[PDB]
Amino acid sequence: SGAIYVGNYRVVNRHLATHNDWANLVWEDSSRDLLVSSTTAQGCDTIARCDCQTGVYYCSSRRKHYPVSFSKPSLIFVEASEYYPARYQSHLMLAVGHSEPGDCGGILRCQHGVVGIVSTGGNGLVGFADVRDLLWLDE
Ligand SMILES: CSc1ncncc1CC(=O)N1CCC[C@H](C(N)=O)C1
Ligand SMILES: [Zn+2]
Repeated sequence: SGAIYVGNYRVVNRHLATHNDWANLVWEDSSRDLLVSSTTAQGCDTIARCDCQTGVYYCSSRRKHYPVSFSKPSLIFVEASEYYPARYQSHLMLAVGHSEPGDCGGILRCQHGVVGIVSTGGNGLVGFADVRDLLWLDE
């Protein structure tokens, strides 16, 4: 679990969005596993606007942060799960690192701010949904 809180927006994994997220929907994209909802309180986070390919992510299944080298955002095949059919997920970045079900929502940060959130994983890989192209989160 986990979310990004920026300005009057909350960014979550679309597959983990609550009834309240859907009732306050701003934008969602099943191909990216992202959903953004509106909030009344001002957020705590800032978003990176960069091309970093290294950073640090929070891994809730280890209660620890780990450094990662990750690929540029791209279209990646993701196997069927209870949440989605087998499909290509867009704007996804892969890295070698631990992840297990329950870790989605962990934040990836570089020196510039928030890069994205954990969205996929398996067998020593971890995949992050990029948010750096969503320029409207800042205004
Ligand atoms: C950190 S998630 C994880 N980690 C390790 N092993 C399995 C997983 C589970 C996983 O990859 N998915 C299930 C939930 C929907 C995800 C999606 N974005 O389509 C795909
Ligand atoms: Zn950066």
